[PDB]
Amino acid sequence: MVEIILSHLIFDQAYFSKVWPYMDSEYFESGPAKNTFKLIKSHVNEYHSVPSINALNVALENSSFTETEYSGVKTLISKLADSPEDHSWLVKETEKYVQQRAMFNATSKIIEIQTNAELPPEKRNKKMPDVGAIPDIMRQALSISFDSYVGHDWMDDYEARWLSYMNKARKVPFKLRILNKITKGGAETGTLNVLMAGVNVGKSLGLCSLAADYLQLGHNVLYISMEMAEEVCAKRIDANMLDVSLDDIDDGHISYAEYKGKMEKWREKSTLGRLIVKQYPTGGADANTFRSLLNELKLKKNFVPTIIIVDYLGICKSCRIRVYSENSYTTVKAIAEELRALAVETETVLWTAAQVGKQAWDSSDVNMSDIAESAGLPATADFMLAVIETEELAAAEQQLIKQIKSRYGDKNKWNKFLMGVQKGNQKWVEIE
Amino acid sequence: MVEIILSHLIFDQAYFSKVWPYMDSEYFESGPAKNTFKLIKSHVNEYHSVPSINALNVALENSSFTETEYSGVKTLISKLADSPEDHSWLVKETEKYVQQRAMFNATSKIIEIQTNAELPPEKRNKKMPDVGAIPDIMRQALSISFDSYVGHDWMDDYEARWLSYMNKARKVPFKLRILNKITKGGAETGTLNVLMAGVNVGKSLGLCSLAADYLQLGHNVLYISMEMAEEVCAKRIDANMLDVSLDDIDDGHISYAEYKGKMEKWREKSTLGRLIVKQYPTGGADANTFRSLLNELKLKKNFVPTIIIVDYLGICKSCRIRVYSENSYTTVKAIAEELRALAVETETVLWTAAQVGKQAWDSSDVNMSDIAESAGLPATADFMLAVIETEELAAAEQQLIKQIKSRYGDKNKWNKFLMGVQKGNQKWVEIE
Amino acid sequence: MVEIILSHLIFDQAYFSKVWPYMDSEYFESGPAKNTFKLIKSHVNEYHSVPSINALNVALENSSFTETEYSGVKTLISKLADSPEDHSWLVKETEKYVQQRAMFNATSKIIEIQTNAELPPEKRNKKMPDVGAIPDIMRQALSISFDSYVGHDWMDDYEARWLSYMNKARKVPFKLRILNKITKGGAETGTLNVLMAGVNVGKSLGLCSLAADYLQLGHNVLYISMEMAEEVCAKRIDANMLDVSLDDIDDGHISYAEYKGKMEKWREKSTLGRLIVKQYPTGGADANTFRSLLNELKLKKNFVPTIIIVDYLGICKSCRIRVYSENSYTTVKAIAEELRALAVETETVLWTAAQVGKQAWDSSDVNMSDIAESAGLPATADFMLAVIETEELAAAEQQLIKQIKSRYGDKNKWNKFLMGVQKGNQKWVEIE
Amino acid sequence: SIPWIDNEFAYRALAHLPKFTQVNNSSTFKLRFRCPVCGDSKTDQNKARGWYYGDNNEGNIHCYNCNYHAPIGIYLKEFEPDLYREYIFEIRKEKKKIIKSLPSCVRLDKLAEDHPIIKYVKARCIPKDKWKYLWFTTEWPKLVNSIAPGTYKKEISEPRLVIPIYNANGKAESFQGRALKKDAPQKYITIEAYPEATKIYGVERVKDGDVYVLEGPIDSLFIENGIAITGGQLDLEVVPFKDRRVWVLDNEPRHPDTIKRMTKLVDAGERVMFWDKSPWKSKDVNDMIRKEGATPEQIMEYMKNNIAQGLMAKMRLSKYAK
DNA sequence: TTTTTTTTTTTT
DNA sequence: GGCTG
Ligand SMILES: Nc1ncnc2c1ncn2[C@@H]1O[C@H](COP(=O)(O)OP(=O)(O)OP(O)(O)=S)[C@@H](O)[C@H]1O
Ligand SMILES: Nc1ncnc2c1ncn2[C@@H]1O[C@H](COP(=O)(O)OP(=O)(O)OP(O)(O)=S)[C@@H](O)[C@H]1O
Ligand SMILES: [Mg+2]
Ligand SMILES: [Mg+2]
Ligand SMILES: [Zn+2]
Repeated sequence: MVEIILSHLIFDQAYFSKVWPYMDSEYFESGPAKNTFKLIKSHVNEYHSVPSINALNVALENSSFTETEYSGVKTLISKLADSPEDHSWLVKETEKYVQQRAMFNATSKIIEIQTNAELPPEKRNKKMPDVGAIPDIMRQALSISFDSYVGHDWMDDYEARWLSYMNKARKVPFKLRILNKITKGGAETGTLNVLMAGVNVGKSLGLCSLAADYLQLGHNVLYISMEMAEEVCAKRIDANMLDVSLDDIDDGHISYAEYKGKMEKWREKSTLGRLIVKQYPTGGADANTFRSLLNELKLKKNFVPTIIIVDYLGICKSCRIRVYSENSYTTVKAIAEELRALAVETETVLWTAAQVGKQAWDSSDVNMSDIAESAGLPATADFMLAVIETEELAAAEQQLIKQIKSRYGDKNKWNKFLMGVQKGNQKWVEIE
Repeated sequence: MVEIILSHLIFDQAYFSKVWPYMDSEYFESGPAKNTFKLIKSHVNEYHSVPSINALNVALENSSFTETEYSGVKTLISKLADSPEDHSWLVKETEKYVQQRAMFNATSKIIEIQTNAELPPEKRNKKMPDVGAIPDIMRQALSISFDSYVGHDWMDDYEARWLSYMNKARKVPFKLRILNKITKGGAETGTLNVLMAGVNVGKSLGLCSLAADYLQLGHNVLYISMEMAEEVCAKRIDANMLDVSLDDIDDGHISYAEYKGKMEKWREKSTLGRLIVKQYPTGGADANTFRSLLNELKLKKNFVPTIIIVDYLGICKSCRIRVYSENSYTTVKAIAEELRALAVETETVLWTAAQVGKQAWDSSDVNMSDIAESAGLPATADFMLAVIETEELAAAEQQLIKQIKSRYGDKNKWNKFLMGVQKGNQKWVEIE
Repeated sequence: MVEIILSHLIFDQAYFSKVWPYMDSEYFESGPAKNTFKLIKSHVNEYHSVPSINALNVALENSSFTETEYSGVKTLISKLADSPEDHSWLVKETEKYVQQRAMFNATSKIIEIQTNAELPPEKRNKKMPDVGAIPDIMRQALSISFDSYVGHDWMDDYEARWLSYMNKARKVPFKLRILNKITKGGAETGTLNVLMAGVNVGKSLGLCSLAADYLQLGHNVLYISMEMAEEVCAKRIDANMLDVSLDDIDDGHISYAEYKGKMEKWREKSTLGRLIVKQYPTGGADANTFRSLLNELKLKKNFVPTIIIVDYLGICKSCRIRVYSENSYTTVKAIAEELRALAVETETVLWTAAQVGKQAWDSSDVNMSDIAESAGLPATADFMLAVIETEELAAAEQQLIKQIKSRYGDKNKWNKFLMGVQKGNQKWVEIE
Repeated sequence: SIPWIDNEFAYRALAHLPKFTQVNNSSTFKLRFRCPVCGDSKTDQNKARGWYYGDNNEGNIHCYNCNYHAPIGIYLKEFEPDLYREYIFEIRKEKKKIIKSLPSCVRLDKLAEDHPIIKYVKARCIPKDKWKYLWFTTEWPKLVNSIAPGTYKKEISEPRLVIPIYNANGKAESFQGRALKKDAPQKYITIEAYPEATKIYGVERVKDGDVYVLEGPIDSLFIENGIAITGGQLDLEVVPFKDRRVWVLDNEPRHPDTIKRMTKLVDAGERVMFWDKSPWKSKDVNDMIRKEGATPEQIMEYMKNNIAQGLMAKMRLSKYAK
């Protein structure tokens, strides 16, 4: 590994600028490698630039080495590699090499300290550190890392953090003006967002509308369905995207020509993403099967999603609980925690839906207290939008969206808003 | 000097009473000496007295040993003989020998640790300490002297206790005088302090405000967030310390010039600590994870916190429990016990958050019987606080704190004090 | 160890008195040992006294054997020396030797019986027992020991039981007249006593008051704390003993002159014991840890406790059940049984505390069914008191200690009795 | 399992391995070879710690260097799957000389009393008459090559004590040489005239009564009816007097192999000797004689009152264990 | 991964 | 020159 390290010190710039401050003579060897590194360090000190092979050989010629040292250094210099290895592997491997050598040196030093300690006090070296310095020395061996990034350091990462607030690095817009207004620019990555459906409110209509909106904005969407097949969910997606009514597809009003024309028109647009629909049996998909699905999609389909939409939280299974119940609070709390952990670890926006409490069903207003999942969903959910469908709203083709929990912004800023639900095309349109 | 040690263990009451409680089988060798000490230790355990030569070579050595071990033990026992030596030189030489053997064992153990950790996973010999805890082993080996320090005698140790009283070397004062007049000087080092607020009532505004106050007081603060990213928590801290509304940092009413100016104005102050924010997925961090994080911070960033703020106690996991339990009482109690053990081990004030019961939602008063996750959590906490701002305090930007459990003083003295919340700046101000 | 047995039969006296009745010629050997024991037994039968070495030589001379063995016997009686070994070890080793030889003889006898049974009845031996006698004689070899007492006999041992009534030898007074009245002499040794109360009610306060009262009655009290630090418990004890409020210590209203003066005034008392306060991590100590602590306390100092105050048993761990293998009931029952076993082994009064259920935290009356964790803890306890505090009681600095369980007296004579509680001084006073 | 096909497949697969040896006695199929898993000892290139046992119910391989033990099938599948598949398919497919001359040998009884080896045997305290069964050589390699050429590369002059092993007919069909020096390649180098030569010493000298089986022939010298199974594998069938023979092993109670052998003997219901009451505590008889001063008649007296068999032997063994 | 006892706890 | 489970 030392040959590679020296070669990419000589014949690279980013690697040099990254690993030079953490490079010491004692890390290499007691033979040709140490002499070569001493030549490199001397040249960089006298001339603040990376030496070339000819300059290195000139320095070796004008240097004080014996015959064996001269031969070793000459052979090593003639054995340098200009191969362009990948940067990440090179940095990680040289970090591991440096750490191993530092640990070996520290262990040898503490062994020598102990050996010197067990010697006649009249007869010992004064320069050798005392035994009490042993725990600190090993610490200096363990404090060797090319790059230190343990968490977010306030007052040490304020310039990077400001670039996050200006660039809105975490926000993902909604394509609906009202939803962008109440989220201060959309939902955030690594979040769990749920919709609470009361009486006459399907849970998959809103999820399909969000999936279509994200698809039109260029995002990779992974729709995991539980109670429905892949074809049915993709048919809801087609209804929303192709403007064809859902019943028109089953009846046969729309022909193959119009369908293919609309699909190719969408394919021509470069602002379109990819939608992958995966079906799982009811209760047969915990938030560990989703990790395997993501791994398979990344490896085989190269599909790395930014939006993950689960059809229904209640139908899912808690991996931690193992035992499954049709409508149990402990499972819903665990499922929410597991899904939010998946969202955080995958840096994706995760969407799901739940049913509101029966009292919430009868009452147009839904309270966090009036929720089927109490203290379990309004504790692990960054955003919880509530959807109300009464008779008067249904007659006007509308649904009252109420904001029950908003980690993003103030919940009471714009709490109630009317949404233009179309149940045929499975779409949400704004209301002026 | 194994032979002298064994001989004066057998044939000296004063030497025995002085050196036996500090004797261990891992000090002599891997041969006859270890077996002889095993026989002596078994006899002392069984009969609470020093064995004689007859007991050693008949009642004990006539048991089970190979031929070589039997011959070695017989030779060593026959070689034991009382020798006249001063009982100040014997104790000192035995102490030096014990210290040397402890250092040798520690060096061998850390060598084995490094060798094991160098190996790839699936063969890494679990339960063996990581490379991070090398210096603590050496430090423990250093302090292996023969001093009797078992507990705190009441009459023999009143000087150190009075020094602790006058120095007050347990209190960490708040920046709020109201929280200092009820805690009699702030929270104590090895303690677990809890906030109970509900859903979207506080419970992280309070934790962020406490972190900001501790930062302004020069303390190193470690904010481990399970429900929010590092950037959002740091944004709340920025809103608290820069006197800028949380919405202003999102819409864009604050320029980069004044942001950088305020940050540099805070930097130049010597009375400012370091705040490090680290995020973990919801339900994927235990006390062992926190210990690993602390070791990593100490080694790499040279960061030893005095305040540890866990954003939520109930969405962590138990290190001791291996199989997830649907019973929230045992899991939350175990998590709280592990967190308090970590706090008392690191001597760090540990603040966390707890969720109140749905009955307490929109309730003008919250009792200790409103704790949601577990009734064992209030038993392990050193100081709990309840936030009960229902409807009218919100209109007046107020929050009422009840002081449900107070181990620093009488909770019936100043039960309510009506804290001045500010949600835009995410801070608490007094009503002085 | 036949040489030791014979030597201590000839020379030692108390060993002879204890071991001679359980001695038979079949237990030793078929060679020189058997002949020597036969000579000793013949001499002790002729003259009812232990013979001497010269007497043994005379007996060998007058009563002769065949020279082949006679030389071995005369060289066998050349090594019997005084060798003042300890009595307990000698008795135990002799008992083990005779038990082993009895087992060997019984096995040989049953083998001989089986061999004889196989032989035809024509030539079979008549002295050998039948096969049906094989089990019972084996039992005769199983129940061989030096314990002259197998149990307690009501009529045979009426004496040595009246002695336990004149001198209590179990009662430890309480220093409080009400507790002595309801206990009829105080708590007994080898017992488990429990104070049960809600969270933040006075349990550690009561335990510290009891520890202070015991300390004033010349008792060795060991306070083992699983939650509070040693300094906090010592501060409670100082507040109880030095008549200084807790607020005074944390407000600096007491000088070092007063503190040292009061401490030395207590030291000058000849009626003062020792109070060692030991801290363990929550859930990180068991009964065996307590036994190791007691052993190291006895070794490293002249400290053998008579009172052991465990702060809370619920936050300990069982030394038999693996961690979190069983539910709360089984684990807490096992912990209580282990603590009571430790108490009966060490002959000490073991006080502890337990939590009540969530339903009893705001109740004016506490029943035995309100015990948290196991219901086997009341079964295992010997004396249980319930500490009840309400608003009216707190307004008068009083509590409602109620007898839940009493093996020392009738719980109905004085079931509920008010007790003044000075929380500032952490002291229990009795209303008079 | 199928031992023969596994042995054949192991032979085919390991024919090319380093140090490969066909260590196959009259009743066992063992293959010695250098362990390809670890290369055997790095220091010693002539070590062949890879051993395949076909005598076992399933032919199993084991290395004494890397301590790798497995069935033949596991190794075959993990190293040679090509022949492993064929083998796993085949699984269901099947579904005398007598020594007459003593060159460079002088019998001890006729040897000079001043010979140093005579002094050594006096230190060994051997009965004088027994010397008529032992010879001394100065050219043990030379003598062996004279009788069996090619045994020794060089006929170095080595003095040894040669015990010829006479059959029941009294014919020396083998000989054991004891090196006089404390240092030797082997304490007892035994060479037979033919492979089927008797492994039991003193058979021609067996008399009436119980027969005592000992370890060393020199030990058997002190004992009437003392026979010595001259090394080899302990087999009851090859041992005569199956009715009346007496087993006498060494006095090494803590030694595990000795107690293993004694357990094996007693489980066969044999009649064994016990030292649990012996006045002497040396390892063997000769050591008791030379050190404790044990005299043969005392030894016979003790042994005639210490022979146990069946359950008696088993219980007396339990105590003698440790 | 189910099954059954008992307990303790909590949520509705 | 044998020795494994
Ligand atoms: N960006 C924001 N702008 C203004 N107010 C906010 C913002 N984020 C949160 N809040 C307010 O802060 C409170 C929310 O409490 P937090 O400190 O976020 O913790 P929490 O939400 O109570 O914890 P949970 O488990 O998510 S309910 C509410 O009063 C919100 O109105
Ligand atoms: N450090 C302290 N300073 C002042 N008052 C205290 C202190 N500790 C306890 N008290 C008072 O004494 C009461 C009982 O405290 P303890 O007896 O220690 O409680 P406990 O029974 O151990 O239960 P916890 O630990 O509080 S759940 C408290 O409610 C306070 O009124
Ligand atoms: Mg929060
Ligand atoms: Mg307490
Ligand atoms: Zn190998």
